[PDB]
Amino acid sequence: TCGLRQY
Amino acid sequence: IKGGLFADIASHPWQAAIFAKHRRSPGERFLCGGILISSCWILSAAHCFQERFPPHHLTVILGRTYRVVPGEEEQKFEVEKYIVHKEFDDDTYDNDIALLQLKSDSSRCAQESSVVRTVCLPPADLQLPDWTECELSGYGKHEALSPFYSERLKEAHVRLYPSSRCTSQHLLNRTVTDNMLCAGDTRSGGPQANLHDACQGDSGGPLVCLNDGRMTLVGIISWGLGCGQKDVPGVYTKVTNYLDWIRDNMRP
Ligand SMILES: N=C(N)c1ccc(C[C@@H]2CCCC[C@@H](Cc3ccc(C(=N)N)cc3)C2=O)cc1
Repeated sequence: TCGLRQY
Repeated sequence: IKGGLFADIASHPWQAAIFAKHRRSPGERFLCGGILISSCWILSAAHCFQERFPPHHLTVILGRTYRVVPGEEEQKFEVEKYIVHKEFDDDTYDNDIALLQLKSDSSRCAQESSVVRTVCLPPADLQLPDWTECELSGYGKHEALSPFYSERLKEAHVRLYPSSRCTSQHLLNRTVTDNMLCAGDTRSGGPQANLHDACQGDSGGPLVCLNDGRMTLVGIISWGLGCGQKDVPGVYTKVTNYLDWIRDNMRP
């Protein structure tokens, strides 16, 4: 969903 | 982005590259950055559209790490209609916000992926503590003095400035209104070569903070005086002030 990314 | 570091699109899936062309279609130039809020809607800065461009002459490219080098999993869309905030002022840049509707074949345009994702809009009551470190990204200049934009995506980190400190006085007498936000690197005497800051070309891009476990959009790179200038913060549009506007103008 929104606000998520890859770290 | 002045200072900062090179970043891969996957670290900021919500960054949009907006390109535009010229008379006779000789080539499409990088206009401004954008922020992906929903599948077919991306926000940007109203000032970027001061030349009144015909929508079909605006291309939003998602999932792209290098400014002009096409990405492995990018998504290019043409603009159907772009709404520019009516109360936007060209002198003061007050109300520097705009919406770009993406043209698609279905109800969905931008297909969420590992490199393409939306930013969570801020809650109406979002009150982030002064000096919280938020981050920004963009393909803009590394130096406001530079004649070139960034060949690749970059990210920087700025500290949110207290309300009081975001005043005309503190910004060389330019008009700072209640729709503006101030953030800027606050380091001195460190090991780094440049103060972190947005710059010409980053406009329309996102200033995002971590809120309730998710990256929340807080402001839109609007304007400033130079880039990475000692004791001068950068101005960003208060997205919270336009949550209402955003919801209202998102018409299919
Ligand atoms: N009086 C005003 N309200 C005013 C003052 C200057 C500008 C310059 C212009 C307007 C268009 C050209 C680029 C732009 C981009 C930019 C973005 C971020 C930063 C930063 N945080 N250092 C610097 C520059 C800018 O600030 C616009 C408006």
